[PDB]
Amino acid sequence: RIIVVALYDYEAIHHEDLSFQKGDQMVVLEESGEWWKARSLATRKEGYIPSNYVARVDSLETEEWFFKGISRKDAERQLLAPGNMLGSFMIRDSETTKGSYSLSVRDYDPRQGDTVKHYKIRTLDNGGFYISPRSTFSTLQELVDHYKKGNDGLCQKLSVPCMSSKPQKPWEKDAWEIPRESLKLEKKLGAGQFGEVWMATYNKHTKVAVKTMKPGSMSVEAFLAEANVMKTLQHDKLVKLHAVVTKEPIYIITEFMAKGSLLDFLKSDEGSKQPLPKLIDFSAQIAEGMAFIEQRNYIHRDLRAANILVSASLVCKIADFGLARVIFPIKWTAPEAINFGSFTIKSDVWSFGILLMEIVTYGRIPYPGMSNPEVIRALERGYRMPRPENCPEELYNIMMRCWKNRPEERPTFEYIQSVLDDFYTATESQYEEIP
Ligand SMILES: COc1cc(-c2nn(C(C)C)c3ncnc(N)c23)ccc1NC(=O)OC(C)(C)C
Ligand SMILES: [Ca+2]
Ligand SMILES: [Ca+2]
Ligand SMILES: [Cl-]
Repeated sequence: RIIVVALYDYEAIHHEDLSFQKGDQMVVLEESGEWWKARSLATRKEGYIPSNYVARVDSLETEEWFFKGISRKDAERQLLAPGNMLGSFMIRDSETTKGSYSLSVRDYDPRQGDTVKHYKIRTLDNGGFYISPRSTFSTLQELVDHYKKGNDGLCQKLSVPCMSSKPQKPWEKDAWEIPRESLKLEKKLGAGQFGEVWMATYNKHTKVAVKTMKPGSMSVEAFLAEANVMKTLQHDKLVKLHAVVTKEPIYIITEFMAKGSLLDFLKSDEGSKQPLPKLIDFSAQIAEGMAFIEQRNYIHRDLRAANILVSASLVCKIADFGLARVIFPIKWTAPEAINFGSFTIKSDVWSFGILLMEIVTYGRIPYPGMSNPEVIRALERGYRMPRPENCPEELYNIMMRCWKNRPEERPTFEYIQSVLDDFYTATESQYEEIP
């Protein structure tokens, strides 16, 4: 008899899902992925619930100060986000010491500004926890309560648990292929050589984005084969692919990203006010996405600012990945790909380097004043874009390393992500050691 508890409020919008408040306890009848079958102890109704809205009773995830599956860098992004303050803290699973927990706290110093510091919580052998050997606790709550009443060697006294947001509600069960009737395409956002992008609505309840592919040479059968591969590339830094309409003209359904393209965003009022370490954080998120793609042995083929999407909370997401294998931007293209049509993860690295320049120049066109063929002649001479005023010297070396003539001499996304994530932090300073 498994009993779980709700971490957030949820309001049913489908036929057989259940509504509940945060705190409600439910009996698990069937575990089966994103949707579970349960019975609400408050209403006695049987139905479906999102598995990621609940957790077993009195387990760690029930606690407000606990955060599951958060990397050290995710913790720092989450803590430095609005609504938090000094002593804002979180306990989370260790990224480097698997099976163990780490503590992250919001801090300040005038030389650097607001920061996040990290402490490793060492699990005892008796079953206790400590950051400092001088001080040991029986429960993580005991740990928390203590450092909440005084610094006792930390950088800050613990104030309030980090801000959390409700996760995305999962897509309807077994609704991969959908009939056009489910969609109301309410506003066109973009139109191009190959189709349009629309802000839409799925069954009156969910906001989505729809990509309408004009019936090109694109084999229906061959597209959908690749779409089923794309469906398996689920990562927080790639746009969420929800569904598909199977008859020409083919429709593609993704999550809606409120702030549209990174290119348009950088060129807006709010974009123009982003400081440089924010621009660098964007870069790092994108590198994270590409490292995942690299990991899975995949190729993007069209990396640039216009194919990156921005969420309302400024999370960056890679879009249009691999879509070009199925179906201009030579200024983003590596020579081996231009001359010989050779497309690799290495040629993407070249593209990422150009995107970096796009980002740091707030969206400015690459090789300005130059035409495409002018640009081609220049490269084969050894020309490279110069360093703009605001770009730091070490950021520039990364771009330059991205623009090596020989593909093999280009670094990996794994390495790039790692550099960019800790651009302002020395390796020795990642964690804190307290006596
Ligand atoms: C609905 O599908 C998309 C929508 C957008 C998109 N563009 N815009 C603006 C810039 C026109 C958006 N605004 C908000 N949300 C979006 N998903 C988009 C981008 C890309 C796609 N498609 C897409 O990336 O295709 C894959 C996932 C199969 C590789
Ligand atoms: Ca490896
Ligand atoms: Ca250290
Ligand atoms: Cl019961």
